[PDB]
Amino acid sequence: SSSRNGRDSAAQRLGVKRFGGQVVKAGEILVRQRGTHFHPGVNVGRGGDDTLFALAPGAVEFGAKRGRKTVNIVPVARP
Amino acid sequence: TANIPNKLTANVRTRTGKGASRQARRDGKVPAVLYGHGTDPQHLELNARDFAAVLRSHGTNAILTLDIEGTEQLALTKALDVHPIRRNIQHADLLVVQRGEKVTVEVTVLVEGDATPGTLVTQDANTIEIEAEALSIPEQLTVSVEGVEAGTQITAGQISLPEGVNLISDPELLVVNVVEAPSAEALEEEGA
Amino acid sequence: MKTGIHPEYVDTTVQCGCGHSFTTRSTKQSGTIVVEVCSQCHPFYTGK
Amino acid sequence: MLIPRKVKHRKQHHPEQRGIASGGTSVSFGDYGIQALEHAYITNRQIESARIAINRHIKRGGKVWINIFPDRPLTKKPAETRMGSGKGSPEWWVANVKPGRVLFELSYPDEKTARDALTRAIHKLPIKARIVTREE
Amino acid sequence: AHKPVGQNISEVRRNARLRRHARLRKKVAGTAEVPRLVVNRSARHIHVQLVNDLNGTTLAAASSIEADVRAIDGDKKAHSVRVGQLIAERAKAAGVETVVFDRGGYTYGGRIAALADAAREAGLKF
Amino acid sequence: KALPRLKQRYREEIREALQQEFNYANVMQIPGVVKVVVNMGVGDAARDAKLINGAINDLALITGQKPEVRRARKSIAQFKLREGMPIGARVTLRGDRMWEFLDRLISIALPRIRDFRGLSPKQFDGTGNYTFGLNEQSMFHEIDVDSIDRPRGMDITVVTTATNDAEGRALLRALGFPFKEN
Amino acid sequence: DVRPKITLACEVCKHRNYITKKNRRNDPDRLEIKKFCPNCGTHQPHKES
RNA sequence: UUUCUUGCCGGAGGUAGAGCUACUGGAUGGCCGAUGGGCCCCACAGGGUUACUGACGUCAGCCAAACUCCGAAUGCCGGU
RNA sequence: UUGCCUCCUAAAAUGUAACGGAGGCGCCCAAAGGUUCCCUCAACCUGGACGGCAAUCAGGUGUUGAGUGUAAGUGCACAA
Ligand SMILES: [Mg+2]
Ligand SMILES: [Mg+2]
Ligand SMILES: [Mg+2]
Ligand SMILES: [Mg+2]
Ligand SMILES: [Mg+2]
Ligand SMILES: [Mg+2]
Ligand SMILES: [Mg+2]
Ligand SMILES: [Mg+2]
Ligand SMILES: [Mg+2]
Ligand SMILES: [Mg+2]
Ligand SMILES: [Mg+2]
Ligand SMILES: [Mg+2]
Ligand SMILES: [Mg+2]
Ligand SMILES: [Mg+2]
Ligand SMILES: [Mg+2]
Ligand SMILES: [Mg+2]
Ligand SMILES: [Mg+2]
Ligand SMILES: [Mg+2]
Ligand SMILES: [Mg+2]
Ligand SMILES: [Mg+2]
Ligand SMILES: [Mg+2]
Ligand SMILES: [Mg+2]
Ligand SMILES: [Mg+2]
Ligand SMILES: [Zn+2]
Ligand SMILES: [Zn+2]
Repeated sequence: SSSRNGRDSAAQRLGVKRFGGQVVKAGEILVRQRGTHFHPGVNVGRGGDDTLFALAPGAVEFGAKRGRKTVNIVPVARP
Repeated sequence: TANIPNKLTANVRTRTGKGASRQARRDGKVPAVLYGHGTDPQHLELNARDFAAVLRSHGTNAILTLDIEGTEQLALTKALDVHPIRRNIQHADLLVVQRGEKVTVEVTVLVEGDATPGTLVTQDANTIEIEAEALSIPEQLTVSVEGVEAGTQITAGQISLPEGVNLISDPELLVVNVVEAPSAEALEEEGA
Repeated sequence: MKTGIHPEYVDTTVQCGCGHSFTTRSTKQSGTIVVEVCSQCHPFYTGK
Repeated sequence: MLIPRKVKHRKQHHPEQRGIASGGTSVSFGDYGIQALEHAYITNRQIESARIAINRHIKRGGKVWINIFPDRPLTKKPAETRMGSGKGSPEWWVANVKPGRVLFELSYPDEKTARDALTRAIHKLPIKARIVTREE
Repeated sequence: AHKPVGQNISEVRRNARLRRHARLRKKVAGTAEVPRLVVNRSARHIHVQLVNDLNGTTLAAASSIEADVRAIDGDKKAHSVRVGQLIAERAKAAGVETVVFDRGGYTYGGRIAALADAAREAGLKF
Repeated sequence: KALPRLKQRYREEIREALQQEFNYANVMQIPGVVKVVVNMGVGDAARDAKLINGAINDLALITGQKPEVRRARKSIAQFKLREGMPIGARVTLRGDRMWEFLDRLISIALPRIRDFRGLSPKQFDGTGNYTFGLNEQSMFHEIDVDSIDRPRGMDITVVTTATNDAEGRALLRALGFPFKEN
Repeated sequence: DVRPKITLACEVCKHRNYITKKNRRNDPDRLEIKKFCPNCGTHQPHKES
């Protein structure tokens, strides 16, 4: 007459936060995730909870490097 | 034993798509594609009625003589996409072929004759792969059952294969297995 | 070859009972052995 | 009755019962078969009745292949109860059938007896089916 | 015919060396201003390249197969120090004084350490 | 200035023997022995942790090197065996200690068998890595008899560069190993 | 408690700088580690209070 | 005009579909044939005979919200 | 039943309800934290006294099927 379940946790709002070709500031976090689904690419660092962030200003762009999806920051030219 | 190619007419599909295919299929026509070493996938509508008629007369595996706008080509049926329910042929695949050309194919195997009465004959593989020329392709080949002894297996390696044709399947593929007819106290004992 | 952890190992003189002389090395602190049945004594070794 | 020995999850959603059978639409084991024409939930009750019907009709020697398996459980909450208090306990088993899928297949010497046993089976099913032969 | 069945020590040495090299490489790399000083070593010779990994190019290089280095009657450490000073001079000519040391998957020491310290004293800060 | 004798006789006559009766294209294909491994698999020390002490002592005296203690890298319910428990002791011998131990075994200890009837020629693992056991540590004269406490068997493995049992057996016989003649 | 809260104090100035936890079943004695003392200005031993 | 629409461009997905010898589970019928089953000569050695049960494997056809070797349309983020 | 965490529902961004479907948490580890270096498992075949498929030894096959304190998911063999 009772359900032995009915509990869940809060949604953590994970996922890609900046997509390809998007200009970011240095320090912006770019994708929140659990494991390493996206590996840190060139000029992109990885946080303690596996959060990828940008170590330099530029444009986001994804890639594959030896069978590993990677995220990179590309230096846009100064006008 | 050369098999005479069957003469169909075809004409190049003006424009492609699911709408075009549905319309053509609605006008009693089959969309098909030529390919092979002709290196040109050529999109051809052909008469549905004549296609079905020649497939009845000479099975799935039969050479055709396609008349493409006057040009004359030899073709061989590679595959037929058929609806599971309405059973109409939807699409056809046509390798281009010429004389003296070995080609791999799958030929139906129809058990012929009556068996010994106390047991039933049952085929596991109805089709056997053979390597054979374009014209010399057998539409069907038979396997012998004439009062077998008690239950025994038959494989592709002991079939009377035609001349000019070569077995492709591994010889130890079972085709027809005579299995003892279930008794009264054995038939309803399986299935639950 | 560690410093001293292994057991003592020196050259040893081994003499058979039937007259064979073996020039060997073992861990015998003495370094001297005499054996009465050897490779030339057993019936299986030399067929006797 | 046909019951799976275990299912990873014992309370699933109702099987989506749309589309045409893509897999399992040909007669391969025996020579004659029963091939479906409507979406339904063929329970193991229907399958057992149909199989016994075929066996009763042929009754001598011939192979019946039930190439569908009832392994999807439909639950039912106990009677006289209101809505709520969670999902019920599973208490019948089902195969999800699409129009196109050969349900039963038969191997038997003659023609008419085989056809009659197949239609005897068909009458026990909640759908329209048709007898289909080993050839195009 | 005599088909061999085992694995040879050459294979294990070569690929274990490559694995150690790659593990190392996960953490060092070469730019134009701070290139990478990668080292090979064999039973006869020691080799060095000065790499800009942004391109996969080599900026300077040396080995113990040159005329002068083969002119030394000394020890393998002597060849190592000669190679170190030569590659330091070639790097300084190329316009660079900072570098990262890629030891190449060999343990740091022996002749590799001699080479590295020769380059260190010779003008290359690493 | 000094070499083991049995290695000397090996190089001197066994190399030509193996070459001339196995006919290798490359003189380096002429096989040889590579290593030996002595393992006392104690195992029952799951309760008596003190028996491995005599194990390692007697194995050290016979082999000349101190065994690494081999623990158990699995947890199993039956044998009262937990992960990380010392179960066996092994020493590998290569080079001069190699040859000298082979001397101490085959010229001395293996004769000391009571009821000796040879060692089976079918004792190879498909490629000529010959491994045999026994059940008494008292065939080694490095240990006195009464000084023992329990009857223990070793585990003697000779690992060679044979391609198959033919090279392995030809080598072991050429080294002077009294097999069983089946 | 078995993993209680503990405090660490510098020996040379007796200021309580850090609070941590440790198991009393496994670390019965006072825990001492070289920590950083903000007013001593350098790393000093710190002992459990 | 930053809004919104349409075209083009740069993205990240795991849904519909499909597939499963690509995993985790279910699951149909064959095939060979164990180990373990029984018996003979007669030992509880050893050997073979036998509805054996028939590991594994393999052939063909399948199934899944919490399966995925795969995999859209739309929507979404940005630019133009 | 009431707070937290993980998955499916949840319709490929995020978010998404029900007395919907399944489980965990209220800790633990002074190393199970930091760094430096080194290594590759599980399973399977073959050869070995106890020792049996199974315990430790040796040879081979083995790219991930093992393991990751602890649920589940995302990860990790470049190794976490
Ligand atoms: Mg969640
Ligand atoms: Mg961290
Ligand atoms: Mg943390
Ligand atoms: Mg749906
Ligand atoms: Mg189908
Ligand atoms: Mg499918
Ligand atoms: Mg009906
Ligand atoms: Mg080997
Ligand atoms: Mg402690
Ligand atoms: Mg736009
Ligand atoms: Mg786009
Ligand atoms: Mg994409
Ligand atoms: Mg998902
Ligand atoms: Mg689906
Ligand atoms: Mg499952
Ligand atoms: Mg899905
Ligand atoms: Mg979503
Ligand atoms: Mg959506
Ligand atoms: Mg809502
Ligand atoms: Mg709870
Ligand atoms: Mg750790
Ligand atoms: Mg540490
Ligand atoms: Mg191994
Ligand atoms: Zn003697
Ligand atoms: Zn202080």
